[PDB]
Amino acid sequence: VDFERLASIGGIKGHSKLYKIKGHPTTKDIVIKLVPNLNNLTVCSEMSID
Amino acid sequence: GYLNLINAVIIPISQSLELMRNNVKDGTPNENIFGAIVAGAALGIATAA
Ligand SMILES: *[C@@H]1O[C@H](CO[C@@H]2O[C@@H](C)[C@@H](O)[C@@H](O)[C@@H]2O)[C@@H](O[C@@H]2O[C@H](CO)[C@@H](O[C@@H]3O[C@H](CO)[C@@H](O)[C@H](O)[C@@H]3O)[C@H](O)[C@H]2NC(C)=O)[C@H](O)[C@H]1NC(C)=O
Ligand SMILES: *[C@@H]1O[C@H](CO)[C@@H](O)[C@H](O)[C@H]1NC(C)=O
Repeated sequence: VDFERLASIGGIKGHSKLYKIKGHPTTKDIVIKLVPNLNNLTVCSEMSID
Repeated sequence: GYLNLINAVIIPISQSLELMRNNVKDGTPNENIFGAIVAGAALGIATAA
């Protein structure tokens, strides 16, 4: 690409950056519990869990 | 004496196996399988097995 005639047409050469994209597919596994565990609330909770 | 006798036949197998691990390198050029990769110069002459 010629920047002199591109400056004549009205374009100015900006910054130059890289394309350091994607990578190794190393994995990991987690557990998502949904029901919260109440232990102090054994006195007054009724059956609102149901 | 038993230890001195077995140390002559314990060490070079260990050296050979760590050289086998040194011939391989966990690398990945571009969209590779992210593994294998051995150097052709560091292995010399070898078969498929
Ligand atoms: C098996 O590989 C290990 C690890 O070295 C890595 O793999 C090699 C195949 C090369 O690609 C290395 O660039 C790469 O790091 C080798 O162990 C290394 O041995 C060298 C000597 O051969 C050690 O260097 C010494 O380190 C200290 C510096 O204070 C001084 O005693 C010496 O001046 C000398 O430089 C080096 O520390 C050591 N470890 C690492 C992590 O590089 C190993 O030699 C190689 N092959 C065999 C046959 O065992
Ligand atoms: C509240 O729960 C915690 C954690 O299980 C326990 O240590 C504590 O004794 C409980 N307190 C009461 C008042 O039940």
